[PDB]
Amino acid sequence: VEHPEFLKAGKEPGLQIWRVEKFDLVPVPTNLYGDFFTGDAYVILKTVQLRNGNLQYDLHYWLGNECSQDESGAAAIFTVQLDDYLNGRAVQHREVQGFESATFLGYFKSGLKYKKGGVASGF
Amino acid sequence: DVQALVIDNGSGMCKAGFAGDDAPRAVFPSIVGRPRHDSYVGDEAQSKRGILTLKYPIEHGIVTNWDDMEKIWHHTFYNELRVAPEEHPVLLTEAPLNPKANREKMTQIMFETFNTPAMYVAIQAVLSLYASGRTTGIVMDSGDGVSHTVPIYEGYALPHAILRLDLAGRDLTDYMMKILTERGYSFTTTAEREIVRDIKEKLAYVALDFEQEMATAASSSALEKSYELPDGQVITIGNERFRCPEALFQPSFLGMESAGIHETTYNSIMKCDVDIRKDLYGNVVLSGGTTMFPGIADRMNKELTALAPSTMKIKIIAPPERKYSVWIGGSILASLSTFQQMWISKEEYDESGPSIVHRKCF
Ligand SMILES: Nc1ncnc2c1ncn2[C@@H]1O[C@H](COP(=O)(O)OP(=O)(O)OP(=O)(O)O)[C@@H](O)[C@H]1O
Ligand SMILES: [Ca+2]
Repeated sequence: VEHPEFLKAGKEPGLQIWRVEKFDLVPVPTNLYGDFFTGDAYVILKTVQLRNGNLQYDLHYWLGNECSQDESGAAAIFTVQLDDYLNGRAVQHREVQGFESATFLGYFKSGLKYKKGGVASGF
Repeated sequence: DVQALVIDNGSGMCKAGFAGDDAPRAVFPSIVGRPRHDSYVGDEAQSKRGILTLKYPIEHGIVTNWDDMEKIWHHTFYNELRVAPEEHPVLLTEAPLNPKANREKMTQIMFETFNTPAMYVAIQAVLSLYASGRTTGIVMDSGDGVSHTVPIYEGYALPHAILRLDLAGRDLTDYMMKILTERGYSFTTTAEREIVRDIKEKLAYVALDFEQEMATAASSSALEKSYELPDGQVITIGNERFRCPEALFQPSFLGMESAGIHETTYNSIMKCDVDIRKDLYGNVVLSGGTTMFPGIADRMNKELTALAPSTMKIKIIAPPERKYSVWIGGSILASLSTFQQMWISKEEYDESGPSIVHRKCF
């Protein structure tokens, strides 16, 4: 299911972050990477370059403490879709606010920050 | 822009609605009624049972009568949802391991009979997992006639590890009827069975320790509750409150040789790659009407904790809205901006026929 943002996903080594906004996957402005609204859900793709030339992928869907069911449900589904689009090469990780993995937390050089708020539910 | 519909075909209750809504607009009995001596569907058929013979076209989540199923779908579109089906993409749910032939038939009916512009079939348990915000976990889906244990990894169910307990809500309602007799109470007619159902849904609970709970009910009247029948009479329920749902864990109560739901879950987990079992134990999602008993999550936690190594972190997820988890999950999926790609279109159906369902819907 090729979505415009999927066409951009995992092209080069690096980090990509999208926020779930009303049943759609919206990119987060690169200057806001690391600043997570606790009322939202996000999808993070971490592309790492492999010797052979191909890339390694890790898909993390981050769930804010107050995100609505539609947002967390969509983040999970978009994560399955992105993985499928990337030929099933991504390892998927569920990241809950306050309980993120060392790996995920490590993607943010100056440490990630939480901020109250977010976009309204899509229901 | 197009509005998709979502229909979850339960064996006892059908849930229908519009993608984007947080709850189904219509919930009604999956019954088709015909003159005992045209037809009716849902609540009306149930009401007119005095003059109609009722039929349930869905058994254990599997459709057994396609003419009746069509009647139910026709009714759902025109009467319950008040839509013209040829104007809406339709997402339908199916039981895990739905026979290949049935998937094609459901597909054929939607396109040929109802002329849906697009359609999609999703496994019930997978929709529930999605609704819980997870791509990996094991779902324990218990509704009317069966309880399924469905291990899912990274968005996809593991067919080889899917198991089932042929015991669910209707069996527990049946059991309550029976054990209530030993107390003296007699419930045998339909309206009476509805009372027993209400008693099960309002006063039953799963005890954390059954033997200790029975001892408590026997040596005290502390666990007793009073129920008021619609005919003024006030009856008294004792250990039947927990003995009823205890059947899920002890199927022998219903003379079944099968293992309780905690063991079925464990067994399904043990059939999966050892590398992913940790993720299943840590994400046991309960869904379905029969998982609504108070205390069931604590009991599932205790039983699973007892079967798995003490190192294993057991987590039971039992959302308050779990009766509609499957439907909510479908509403979300159908609402995604990427859903328009996933569905089977008329064009595709016309070109490939019913079998296209095996290539477009896992
Ligand atoms: N609070 C409750 N406590 C216990 N059981 C309940 C409660 N609410 C509903 N139920 C039971 O759940 C069952 C119906 O569940 P559900 O709607 O999930 O099934 P279904 O869709 O018709 O079945 P299936 O998924 O097997 O096809 C009935 O036996 C009903 O009595
Ligand atoms: Ca939000």
